[PDB]
Order: sequence, then structure tokens, then C-alpha cells
Amino acid sequence: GAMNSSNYAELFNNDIKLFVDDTNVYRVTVHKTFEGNVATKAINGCIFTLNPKTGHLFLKIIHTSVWAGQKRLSQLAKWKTAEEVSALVRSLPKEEQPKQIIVTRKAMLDPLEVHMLDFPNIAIRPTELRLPFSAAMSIDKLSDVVMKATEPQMVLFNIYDDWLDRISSYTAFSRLTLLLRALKTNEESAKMILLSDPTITIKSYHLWPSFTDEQWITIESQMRDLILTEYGRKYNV
Amino acid sequence: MNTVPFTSAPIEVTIGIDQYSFNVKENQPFHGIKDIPIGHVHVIHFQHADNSSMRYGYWFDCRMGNFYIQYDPKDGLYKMMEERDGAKFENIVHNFKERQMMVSYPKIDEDDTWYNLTEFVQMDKIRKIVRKDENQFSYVDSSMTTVQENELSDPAHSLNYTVINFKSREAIRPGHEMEDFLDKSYYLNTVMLQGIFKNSSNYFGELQFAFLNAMFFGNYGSSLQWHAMIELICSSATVPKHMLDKLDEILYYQIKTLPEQYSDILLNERVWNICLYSSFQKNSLHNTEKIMENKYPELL
Ligand SMILES: CCOc1ccc(B(O)O)cc1
Ligand SMILES: CCOc1ccc(B(O)O)cc1
Repeated sequence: GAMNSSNYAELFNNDIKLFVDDTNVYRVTVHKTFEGNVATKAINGCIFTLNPKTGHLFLKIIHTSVWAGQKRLSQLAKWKTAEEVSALVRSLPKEEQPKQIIVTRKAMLDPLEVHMLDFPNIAIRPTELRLPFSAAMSIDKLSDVVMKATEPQMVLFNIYDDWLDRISSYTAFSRLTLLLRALKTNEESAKMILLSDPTITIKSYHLWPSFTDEQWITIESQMRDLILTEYGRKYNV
Repeated sequence: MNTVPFTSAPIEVTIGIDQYSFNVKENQPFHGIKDIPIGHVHVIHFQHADNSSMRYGYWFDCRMGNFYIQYDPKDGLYKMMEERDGAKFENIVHNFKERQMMVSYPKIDEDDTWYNLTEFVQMDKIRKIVRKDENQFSYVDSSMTTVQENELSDPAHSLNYTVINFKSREAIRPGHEMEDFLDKSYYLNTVMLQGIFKNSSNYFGELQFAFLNAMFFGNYGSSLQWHAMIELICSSATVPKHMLDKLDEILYYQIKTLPEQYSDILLNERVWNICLYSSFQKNSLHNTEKIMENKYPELL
């Protein structure tokens, strides 16, 4: 059934699985029309499909042309997500196909179940975790490729950079979720924390800076402090 | 006007005949039911006074044979049987009539209720849902599971209703996933009506039979089938106008007949609210919506 605190280590076992997050598929700016009405303008989006054991990120870029002439875009976006996840699975060799797909929003279950009827052995699950994958567009290199796309495109990343050379996938996922949660709670501060030291650079083939183990512990502390801080600013505690 | 005689009534039982039910006392001088209208299917059903567990009964059409009930003390139930000796049967019934040992099917002349509940139900289709081909009548009880329930255990004693499943390859065309899931017209009109049932009358007959088995035996899988067949229609944007109008009549008489006190277990809150208030056909079931809102506004 659902993925929650009690079965959290299942994410890091040897059964291939993917998280799917659709919160950045359909993105709009809202603006006033000359007549003083309100209209939306779509901007490019992306499906966030992540293997939490390996870090492999399948970033399907959703170009604004896919919405042209369509109605009920927020409902279409869930089906378009499901259509693209199903196409990815079919594109993978059998032994790379996931045994489970975990959606971050329950509204994806039926769209995905329906698109995956051909794969009755792939379990489609919700989760009670509140994961911060919506903040993936606060990672500059991911936001850049999304906004520059002029056509539908799939781009492959490792969201863990080279961390798995030194730490486990449980710790790598913990780090990622902490970073993303911070970026979601206060993007400016989070990015300030991540980049304040110009001697620590982001490799051309990486998403995050090249911190030593010692520097990551400090960074991770600063991110917790930020989250705690914002919780205080927010609730006045 | 036909007759179902009884050899006797040895155990105290509540006997149902269509929508009518009456009590028979242990060894009460009782020989059966007369004046049964020709032209409709009928159901004679039983609930023992000493164990209301297992309601059970028999669907039959008197045009297809001479049928009687005889208690079986080994199997512990009232069994339907066919008498092939037609002269023997007439003689037995005549004597039961002369001694006023039969209760009369109590139809009020104004009352089209049974016709309206069984309008599209046909013994030949009942016998394909309930497989027991050596008899011309069909046994149903409270506990019998459906072919779909067994997928999700004895196949000889199952209800072989048509499997309806909205998240199935049958229901969803490759490349029309969203379209077919949100508007089920393909599944209703091409798969089910053109493909499986052939016409709407056969679809309505199964729907009505499933309702009646839900109501008279509390058969849970029958209730599931009844609601699925309603939902498939209400969730289709394209339904022939004559089917919608007839559906409204069908459901109206079903809601009208339902025991007020059983609405909590025979009516699915989700399906009905969806069908009357959110579905494509939310405005197409005027009679049903009016009787539902005036009789079961709590469910809605
Ligand atoms: C207790 C069963 O009662 C009976 C009454 C009458 C007959 B008969 O043929 O009229 C048979 C049995
Ligand atoms: C032969 C008459 O047998 C009867 C059996 C039952 C009832 B009753 O109202 O429950 C009436 C008559």
C-alpha cells in the first residue's frame, strides 16, 4: 500500500523503484489582461522521476506546446505525467523496469494505474511522506535546462552527484531531502548557504558543490538551522 | 394464473413470492401459492425462523414447466422440483385449491411494480448467470459469490455476472487512457452493449436481476454488480436517449421498492452521489433523483 515512516528503508533495498512527482509539470504565471481580466501563461515544466537508491533522475521536460488547445490543464497534466512515465518504463529494458512506482500526490494514482495496465506486476503506491521534490526547480542546472527547452526532451541526471562513492543511499536521500526542504522553505538563504564559499565549486558534471565530508556536515547543520529559523519566523516561536 | 404447490411446510419459515412475504408456522396446513401471473419471471424465497442465516430462493417461469416445493430434511431446505407428470400435477393442484390450502399471489390490479422490476429479465439469461442446466429454475442464496469476486471460490455455485472493471484493458483503449477513463462511452457502447450484451434490453435485464438478488437475498456481489452497471451508464457522456429514459424508470421503481430500513446496506453512497450530482447523466435521471432526494436524503 502506502509508503510511510515505518517502511522507509524499503526505498534503499535492491528492488528497483521510482518516485514520480508531478508538481512542476503544469506551471503558469498569472497576469492581468489589458481589459483587467486575469489570464495565465504557461511556462515549461518537468516530470521529476527519481530512483532513490541510485540517484538516477529521469527529467522529462514538458514544453508549453503540449498544452496548446487543451482544456482542463491541471487534470490533463496528471494524465500527461502518467503517459510519459509509462513511455519511460516501456523504453527501459525489462531488467531495468521498476517493480514499484511511488507517486508523491494521490491524484496521480488512477492516471498512472490506468496507463500502466500493461504492467500488472508494477505496484503503483502513494506515500504519506511530504517530500520536497517540488523544489527541484530551485536547482539551477535543472531549472536552466527546463527553461531553455524549445521542444519536449528527456534529460538524465544523477541528483546525488558522486555522493554514493562515500555515503549510503539512505544518507544520500536524507541529504537531498534536507537540501530540497531548505530550498523550498527559503530559497535565497538555502542558496546563500550552498554557495557562500567561492573556493567550493560545482563541477561541470554535477548539480551541487564539491564539499568534503566535513563541509557537508557543516552545510547540513546550516540547512537545519535555516528550516528551524523559518519555522520560527513563520509561527513566531 | 399458475401455481407452485408445496408438499408441506415442516419447518417454520418466512416465505417470499416476488415482493410479497408471509409467515408459515411449523406444520401449518399449507400447500402453496396460486394465481401467480403468467408472463413474468418470479422468485420464491425462504428465510427459516430458526436461522435467518442463508436467505435462499428459486427464480422460475411457470411457462417453462410445472414446479413445486418440497422440504428436504437431509439438506434442510425447501427445494424446488419439476413435476413431469402433467396430469398428476393438475390433479394435485386442483385438490389443494378445493381445500383452500394455497395462499393467493396478492396482486393489486393497479399495481405494475413487479412488471416494472422484471421488465427486461428473462429466464434464459438468468440460467446463464446461474449455471445449473439440469433444472429450468435457478437457485440463489445470500452467500453466493460472483465470478468477479472469485477473481479478487467454488465455480459451480457462482453468479456469472458480466465482469465490469473500470481499470482494465477491456475498459481502456491504448492511447485513449484519459479519454476512456473519464468518459466511459466506448466501454458502454462498443465493448458492453455492441460486444457482450448485444442490446440494451439484455443489459437492463442483468441490472434488474442483480438488484433483485441484492434486495431479496442481501447478496453482496449482486449489489456490487447493480451499482457498477448504473455507474457505467452515468459515467458515459454518450448514451442513447431511450436508454437514459428507461434507466430512470428502472431505478425509480427499484428505489421505490427498496425497504426503507435496508437503504444503509443496499445503497452505495459514493456511486449514487456521483451518478446524480457529478456524472455526465446528473441531469438525465429526473424521476430517480426526485425519489432518492425525498426518500433517502441522508445518503445524499
Ligand atoms: C401437514 C401437511 O398437511 C397436509 C394437509 C393436506 C394435505 B392434502 O392432500 O390436502 C396434505 C398434507
Ligand atoms: C393456506 C393458508 O396459509 C397461510 C399461510 C400464511 C398466512 B399468512 O398471513 O402469514 C396465511 C395463510
